[PDB]
Amino acid sequence: PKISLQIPIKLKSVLVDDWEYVTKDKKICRLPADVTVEMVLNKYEHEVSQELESPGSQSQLSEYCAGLKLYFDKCLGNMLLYRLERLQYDELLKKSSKDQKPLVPIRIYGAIHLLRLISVLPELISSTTMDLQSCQLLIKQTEDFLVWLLMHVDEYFQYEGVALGM
Amino acid sequence: EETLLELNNRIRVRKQDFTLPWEEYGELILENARK
Repeated sequence: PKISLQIPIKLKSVLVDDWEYVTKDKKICRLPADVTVEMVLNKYEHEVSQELESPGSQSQLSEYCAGLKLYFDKCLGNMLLYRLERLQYDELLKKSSKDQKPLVPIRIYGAIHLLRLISVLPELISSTTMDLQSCQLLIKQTEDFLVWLLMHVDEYFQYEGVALGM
Repeated sequence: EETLLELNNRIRVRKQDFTLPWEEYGELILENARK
């Protein structure tokens, strides 16, 4: 039993370059990112909704993009950070407390952390109670987003970070 | 067919440091070492 999510090899390779830059070279992303998660998903929804005929097709894409923003805000600080990136996060969290303004991750982090989210989506789905057809739509919408991300791969893109038993 | 927005509060979030799974990325991780 595997939740099958096809991630193009080029994008898997992007995730491994990122893993090397953080966990081997010890280089964190500059924050805020120039193109936040929110801007990536705004552009995607904005383009792809122009090539959909059905009205139900447009709602499901908007509910996908909105749900993916919502889930990135929940996951980021819980499961999308390398250990090395926690200081950066704990500092952002500290600025949020002092400036009395809540931390919204989709407005700080960028495309690579969104792709980290996608890479762990199959494992999250696997333990969840949901209708099979709801899972198949979730897989379809994500693979559509992925080949759009690959289409724009040049526009957007002591030991830790490997789970040997996974 | 429920969308991700309606499934948001049912898909549990892990608390863990982020990792890449070996079965899907191991061949790329080993090639990455040889650069």
